[PDB]
Amino acid sequence: MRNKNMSTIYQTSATASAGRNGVVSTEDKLLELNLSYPKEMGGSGTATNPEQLFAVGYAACFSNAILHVAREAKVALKEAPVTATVGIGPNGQGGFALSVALAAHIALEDEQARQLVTVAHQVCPYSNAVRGNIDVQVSVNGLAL
Amino acid sequence: SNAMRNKNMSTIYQTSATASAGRNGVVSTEDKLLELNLSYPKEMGGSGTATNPEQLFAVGYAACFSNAILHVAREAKVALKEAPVTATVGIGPNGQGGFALSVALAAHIALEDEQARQLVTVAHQVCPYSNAVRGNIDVQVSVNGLAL
Repeated sequence: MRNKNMSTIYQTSATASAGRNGVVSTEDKLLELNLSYPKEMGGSGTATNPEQLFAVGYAACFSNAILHVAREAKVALKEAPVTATVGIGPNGQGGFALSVALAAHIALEDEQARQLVTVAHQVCPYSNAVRGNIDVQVSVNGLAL
Repeated sequence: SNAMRNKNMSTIYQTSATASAGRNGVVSTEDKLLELNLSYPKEMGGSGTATNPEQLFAVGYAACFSNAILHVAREAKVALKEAPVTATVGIGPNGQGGFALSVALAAHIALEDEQARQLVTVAHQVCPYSNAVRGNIDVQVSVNGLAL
């Protein structure tokens, strides 16, 4: 099954107590941030927020996954720029939902690029986490997957 | 998974970020509110000098879930001054050639027993990160040391 972490290779942890409006940090204090509401949600937009954090994390994870598959395919790829776009809105059941698009730009003939990025979307742990909940809109060199 | 409980019916807020990861990677939001360097952790072949997506997920989920608890408490007019949440995020191989995350959310709150179970249970239904991972990650939620 694509969901079971069968053996933990790396573990981290973080604590927050003021939700979207205060501090959050990894317990080892390696990553420490102030959070605030964006202007769109009535805030100052003076700091980051969980949607941005998810965008940054997923872009990074997906980029890493593409570079991983490239390595395994012995395809020299210097960079794998990924732009992640994350939205939030109400789900109509009283909760909230995320929407995600991922746009990868890769220096390979398009069918080869599609093959790499398609495999990467299978192996990426953020993709595995959200599969079936978020229909992630993935494109490669401007073409929809 | 439940696609309907994760339908964004009207976007309140949208944001973008672009990563050129690997090592030594960088990632930035389009508005520059967040600019970070990236590293693989030492446990996964890297230098662990900068941040990584599991840290980013831990921070995001801890904050989102703390907020969800505060949100429901407010709706319930249950006085909470704060809602401490520790999110623990692990990564390892799945059986199929990819990787999967494990998540635990430990709330440490001034409310107890079945009232607390009820409140944090609602929070876990409302929280957008919880809706995003439902069924895929068996998120291990606890309140004051006790399973949800």
